[PDB]
Amino acid sequence: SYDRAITVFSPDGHLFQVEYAQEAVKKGSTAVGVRGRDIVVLGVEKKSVAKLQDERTVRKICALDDNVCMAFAGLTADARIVINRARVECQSHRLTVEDPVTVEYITRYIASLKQRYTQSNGRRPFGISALIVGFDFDGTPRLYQTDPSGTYHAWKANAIGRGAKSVREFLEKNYTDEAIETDDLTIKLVIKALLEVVQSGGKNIELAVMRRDQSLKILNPEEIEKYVAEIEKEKEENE
Amino acid sequence: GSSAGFDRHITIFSPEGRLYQVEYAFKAINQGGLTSVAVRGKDCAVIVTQKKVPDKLLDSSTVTHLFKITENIGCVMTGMTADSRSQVQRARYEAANWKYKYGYEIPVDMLCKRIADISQVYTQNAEMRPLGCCMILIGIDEEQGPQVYKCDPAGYYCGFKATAAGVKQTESTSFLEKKVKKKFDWTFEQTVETAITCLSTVLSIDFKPSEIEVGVVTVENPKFRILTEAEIDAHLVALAER
Amino acid sequence: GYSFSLTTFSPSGKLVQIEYALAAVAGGAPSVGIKAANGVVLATEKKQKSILYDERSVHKVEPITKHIGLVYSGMGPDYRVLVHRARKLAQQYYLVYQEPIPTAQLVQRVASVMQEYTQSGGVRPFGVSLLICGWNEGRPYLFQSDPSGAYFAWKATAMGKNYVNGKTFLEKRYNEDLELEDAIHTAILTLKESFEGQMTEDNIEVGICNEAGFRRLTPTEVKDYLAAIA
Amino acid sequence: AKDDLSGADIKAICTEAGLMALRERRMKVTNEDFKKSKENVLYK
Amino acid sequence: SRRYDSRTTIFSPEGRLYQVEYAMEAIGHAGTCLGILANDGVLLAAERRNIHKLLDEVFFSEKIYKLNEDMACSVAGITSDANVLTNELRLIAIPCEQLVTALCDIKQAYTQFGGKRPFGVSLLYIGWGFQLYQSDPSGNYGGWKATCIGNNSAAAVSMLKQDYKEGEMTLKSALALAIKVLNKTMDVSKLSAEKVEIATLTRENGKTVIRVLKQKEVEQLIKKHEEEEAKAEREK
Amino acid sequence: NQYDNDVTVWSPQGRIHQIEYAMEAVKQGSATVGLKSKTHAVLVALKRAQSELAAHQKKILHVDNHIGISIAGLTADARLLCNFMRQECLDSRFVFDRPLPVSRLVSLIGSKTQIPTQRYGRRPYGVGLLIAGYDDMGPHIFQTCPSANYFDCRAMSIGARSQSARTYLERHMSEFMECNLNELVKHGLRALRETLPAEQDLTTKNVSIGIVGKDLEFTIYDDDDVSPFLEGLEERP
Amino acid sequence: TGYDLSASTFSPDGRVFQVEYAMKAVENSSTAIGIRCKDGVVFGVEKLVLSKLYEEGSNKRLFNVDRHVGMAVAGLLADARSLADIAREEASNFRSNFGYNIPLKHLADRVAMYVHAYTLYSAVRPFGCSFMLGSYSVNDGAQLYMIDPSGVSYGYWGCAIGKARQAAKTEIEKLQMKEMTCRDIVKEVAKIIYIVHDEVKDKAFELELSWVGELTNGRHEIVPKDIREEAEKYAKESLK
Amino acid sequence: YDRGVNTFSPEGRLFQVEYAIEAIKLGSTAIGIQTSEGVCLAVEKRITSPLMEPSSIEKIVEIDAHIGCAMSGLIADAKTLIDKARVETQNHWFTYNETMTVESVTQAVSNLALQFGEEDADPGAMSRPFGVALLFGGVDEKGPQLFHMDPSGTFVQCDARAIGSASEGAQSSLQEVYHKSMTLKEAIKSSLIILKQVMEEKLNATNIELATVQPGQNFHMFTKEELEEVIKDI
Repeated sequence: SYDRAITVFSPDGHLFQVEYAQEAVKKGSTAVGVRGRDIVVLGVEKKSVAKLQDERTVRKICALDDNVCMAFAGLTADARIVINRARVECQSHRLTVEDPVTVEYITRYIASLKQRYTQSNGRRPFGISALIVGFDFDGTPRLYQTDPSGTYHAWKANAIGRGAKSVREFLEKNYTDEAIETDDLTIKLVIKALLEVVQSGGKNIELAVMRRDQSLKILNPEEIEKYVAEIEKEKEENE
Repeated sequence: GSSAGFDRHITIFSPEGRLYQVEYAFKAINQGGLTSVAVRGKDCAVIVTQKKVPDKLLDSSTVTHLFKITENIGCVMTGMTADSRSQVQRARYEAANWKYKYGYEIPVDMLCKRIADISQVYTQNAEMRPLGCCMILIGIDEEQGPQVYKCDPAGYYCGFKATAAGVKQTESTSFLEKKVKKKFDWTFEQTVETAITCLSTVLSIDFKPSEIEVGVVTVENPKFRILTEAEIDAHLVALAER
Repeated sequence: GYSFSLTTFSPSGKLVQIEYALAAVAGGAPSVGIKAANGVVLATEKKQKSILYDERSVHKVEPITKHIGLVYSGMGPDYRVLVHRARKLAQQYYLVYQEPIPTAQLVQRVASVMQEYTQSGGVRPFGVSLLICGWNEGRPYLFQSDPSGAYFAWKATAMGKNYVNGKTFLEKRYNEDLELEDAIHTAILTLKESFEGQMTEDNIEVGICNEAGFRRLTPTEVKDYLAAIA
Repeated sequence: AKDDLSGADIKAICTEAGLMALRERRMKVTNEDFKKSKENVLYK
Repeated sequence: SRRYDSRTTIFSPEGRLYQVEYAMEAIGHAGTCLGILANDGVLLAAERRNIHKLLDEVFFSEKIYKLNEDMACSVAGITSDANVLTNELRLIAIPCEQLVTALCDIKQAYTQFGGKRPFGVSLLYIGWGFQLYQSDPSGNYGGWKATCIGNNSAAAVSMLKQDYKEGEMTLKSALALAIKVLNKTMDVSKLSAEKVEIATLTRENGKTVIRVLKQKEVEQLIKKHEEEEAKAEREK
Repeated sequence: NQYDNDVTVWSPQGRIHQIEYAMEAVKQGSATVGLKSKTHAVLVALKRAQSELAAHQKKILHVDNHIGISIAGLTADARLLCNFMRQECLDSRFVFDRPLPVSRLVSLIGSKTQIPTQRYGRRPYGVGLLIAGYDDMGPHIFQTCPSANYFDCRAMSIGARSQSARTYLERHMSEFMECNLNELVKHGLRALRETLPAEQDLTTKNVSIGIVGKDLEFTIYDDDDVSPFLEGLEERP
Repeated sequence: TGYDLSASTFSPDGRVFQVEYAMKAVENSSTAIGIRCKDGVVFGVEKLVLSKLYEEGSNKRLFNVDRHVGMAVAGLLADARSLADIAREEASNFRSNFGYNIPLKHLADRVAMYVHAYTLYSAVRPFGCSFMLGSYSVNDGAQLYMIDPSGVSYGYWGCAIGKARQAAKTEIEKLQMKEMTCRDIVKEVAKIIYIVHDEVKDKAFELELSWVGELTNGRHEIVPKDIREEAEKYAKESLK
Repeated sequence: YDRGVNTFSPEGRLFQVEYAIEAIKLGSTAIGIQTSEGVCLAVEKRITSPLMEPSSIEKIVEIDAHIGCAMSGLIADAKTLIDKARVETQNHWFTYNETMTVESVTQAVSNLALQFGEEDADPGAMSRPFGVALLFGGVDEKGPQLFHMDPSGTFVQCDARAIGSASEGAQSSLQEVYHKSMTLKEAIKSSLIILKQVMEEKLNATNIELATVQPGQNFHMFTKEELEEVIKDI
């Protein structure tokens, strides 16, 4: 058994392996999640869309359960382990409690699993950040973010990936009660957020929405293209 | 003699395909300062090595590099004394285990082949060092007759009509090579004499019957015995008178 | 024991330790294998540094089954570890299927063992290449297992010292219609170019495989083959 | 042309594209010249 | 112990896994492996680097391995590490993506814990609908319509990006595309049938047929491609 | 250097620096004084407070009804050792139904603390112990080192500035044997006073006393209960 | 240079320096001598007192690994104690399996192999203590074996371990140990230890004496105070 | 690197332990005051974005109904320590039918510190110290009690202890404001004055956490309305 301390404290008091895992998060696709009134929107930028790539396989938005879905940023192979481990726990929680998992619970389990890899022998930290969105049993929309360190916080809106700082700065200015009055405005908010870092346009945007008492709905490219026209249309009248 | 990484500190390959750590274990055979000589005759095998007792404080009866691995198999150890005892204890265990599991006495060729196999693992795993010792077994086989086998730190092993290990291994190899070229099936007396002579001519000591240990196995008595100082004196007297 | 791999990827994408293990193979005594029409011959240079060595005590061409034989070029002690593993693997095959292990199966099983020491923790790769010869389904088989664990099916190949020149010698001297006896002649000729000194019946080891199985030629038999060379 | 495209690769595409036009005794660089330009600098 | 530990499963200061990239560099020096998906089948075109004249041809295929009755894989990289993965691929077997995900979990495990070096093998998977997958030593897999791994993979993907007509491709068109892509990728100007290894997966009679094209069949494709390329020369 | 990073690396001078570095952990700890008489063996400790709003760290710990120790070094390591010696003392009661001999208990902790000092990746117990106990053989004062070497001392002082206390203990060593319990504690308090700076003095807040005798169980004295001991001793010159 | 940081690494000259460095720990300790006389073995340890605060009997370098075997140690005392219990558990297991007292030759060979086993791997360090095991029996006779950190065990007529080992060996050689008895040798062991002690250097030593012989019925025990003080007076008188 | 986790400095310092202590200085400031009327625990949430929900930043935790903890340093690391404190408590209750003393809870958690190592360890053993400092505060037989834990496993009763980025400044402020005979309402206020002076942001009822364990009463986190009542003064 490989029993070695990968993550150790630097003399300043930093866990450098955790910081390096957070550096891999900054090299991933920009994932944007906005918590609306009755909808949760997850938006992920697509890296170098190839006409020969099956878009079904490389999907950064996956459903842990019927009411919880997450989008990641970082190492794709690292994330798929976390999603599978989270998926198994969602079914274990449902078997014991006979109640669908809460977003707080599965973001706590993923964060605890991520933290365990920053303090366990022979294991390097998970190099992904998760944007977990979903709905509780009482219909409250919840949006949570985890980092490789293991810290989870609830966000009204957040961005992870390479352009997280730019999108988050954009989100802090445009996230208002009026901007999430309707589902369509909430979906436009993520597209407006992702247009700040996506250069080409809607062809590099993957959108997944989840409504209350509904399953995760991946938005087709035609539906996304319809939205970007509206934002482009609304840009003209504001000039 | 190129190096790349820890190829000098652990048993991993050098750029030219050399295990320096295993090679360094060979130099540990010369650390003891002793030379062992084994000669195989037509019906006997003799292992002879020099014994050194630097001070009268040391019990000379305990300085022995001749070890009775089995009733019919004996060995002479050269190199690090501590590592030599570990191999002897291991060799005794394998000889006993072979008798238990298989029902007949372990052949000399198979005894070192296991010891060579045991010592090879040390040359592949980096967590342990090779034993800096060389093991020379002698024994009478049921059919092959007298046998002499050396057992190196690297797991190399071979049959020998006359071998030697220690500080003067290469000088004693030349002397034995010259004698075997004469193609004489030596009797027991000649084999002891050429074993004692080989150590004597290379070291230039003119042994007394207290500076060399002689262990013999014969076809008539396939048992390993340590020659007494009186018995060694008989050969030393016979060698001198000729 | 150490639980970390001692073989790692260089920045140029090379398993540097594996290449160094192959460098030990290139320093071993030459080994030549020829797959003729009716059998396979395995030959090697079993040359000792003095007459004091008993030539028949240790054999470089060692049988694995009644129909599979090994010859190596590289480190002597490592070959014996693979010989024991090959024999153990051949048996484990035999108890379950009650049938002699096919040649291709043993090479795959043995080459898997060689690959392990290139990935396992705290161990170095075997510094030998194995030339596996066998007879299955009425067809001769010749395989080579490099230290990395890659196995190649050869019609005729040479390993060890001066293997590059021996390989080209076989290109111009090997044909698929060759017979087993002519294979032995070609094998000894292949050894002869890399050989220094004179080749006696004791300083080379020749092993053949045919329908009757694998057997190592006695020194008396090799003498008759050697006489045809000169 | 490539996901990890740098300015040096962009410039190298152009100068090679112009060199391809120079070979055919032309001043106007065609798309075929750029196509053969990418296969020269980015690949091989 | 700590002194001799290379620390394979650690993060670089920039956030990368050096052993994973160094493994991916090994695939780049390996043989070219092609994969093109069509409407009626999928093919694996693999360059053969064991092209020595004295190499016996006993195996069904050199780089293309049958995983189960429905799937086949071709490997690029360290061949010994490929044999480990192909055996485990068979033991796991099944839907195509489920098999690829299961092995990539094994491959990702060696890049996270254990202290061992990663499996320096990239695999192209084909199976039955029809689908083509690619795996990397990092454990990251992706489905493709047309992809290449190995030597000049980027060049091969570039010509696939231009000449692969999505949706409107049959086996004959895809097989022709395989020869044409392999021609530029390989340094050989002729691309004889002995240096190329093509296997096609097609559904016949409701049963999957995984077959490796014989040398006679491949020479026809190399011939047909060369006359077609000669036909384009007639235009100029 | 290269000879100080692991406890299994011998220096060319035949020394183990990691063991020696662990020995410095005791020297960073607060001073404690252990002395014994014909019938008693008391422990005097000088507790330390990180800030004046924090309690003074406990130093004398109860191991068994007849054995008590004073710690100097890593507090968590002291707890690990004390838990081991608490269990061994409890185990001896469970089997032999007798007090575990003090000399026999220190041997167990000397062998327990030697194992980490010889295997790769382990560290010495960075804690120094002053064991006071009574058994059939009389009062005992034992000093336990991170080097796993223990000393049977008649009067010992370990910690920071403990050498001044050892000077006092050496000087008045002869009168320890026949002095009563009150005089013995004052000798220890006087010895512990030598470790203090000039402006500092022994207070109820920073003094803890543990006494074990022939008919007296091991009792630890604290701020309220140390005042009956402090008032007798005169102010130092 | 990196050739001396692990016990699993050979020097280019084929020497394990980690073992040799452990030898130096023994040569930094006080001298312990043991003499095998006609009818037993007598052990003598120069036991310096590092402070007057130590009680008489602290840091005992003379152990009883069996009811018939003693042990005089030198070097790291913690390692010396650990090797004592290994000898104690080896002797205990021998009696619990074969049913008789462990021969000293086998006890020395068994403990030395345990010592040698720590000289091969980087996961453990060589023991930094050298020790002598002495035993007497009616059948086997007086035996004296010394085991070093490398794992080398030789029988001895008179041995010295410590910093004055060379000086003490010269004094032991002047003795006719094979003819004199334990009673005559305890005085000699006291004399040799006093001769090799350095008063100007580390001083204030305690004479620790132990013996096993026919006068103790093959039982290792501390020399009684009356004989120990008698030898001490003779040893002090020999210094004039 | 070459150094292991269980390596001693030439000055006798456990390198990893000293390094883990430096991690607290990057954590948020936490102030704990022990009074005769109860224990006070305050901590700054340190919001970095208006889109972050302040309620999700839980830096004061219910160890039990009679004891709570304030954490500073690496928040992710204290979850492992908090979980056992919530397991060790309810294990004392299972075996002894009584609430575990605050000192014993801190003692149990302290044993987890230094239970880290590289070799010869269990598969579940940790590899590095817990880079967090805990301020346990609760009510037991001995009345209100405040204990401070550090990554070294060293726990001590404190009358008023400040941990975090501003430990030096707040402790000095605490010494000037703490007297043994003062009310808990004074402790709530005095801790909030010190926090407002050390916080980067402007102090309000959303970026802080207040908790109290009074005798008789249970552990009580201050709500927004309760916090605004004491914030309105200073």
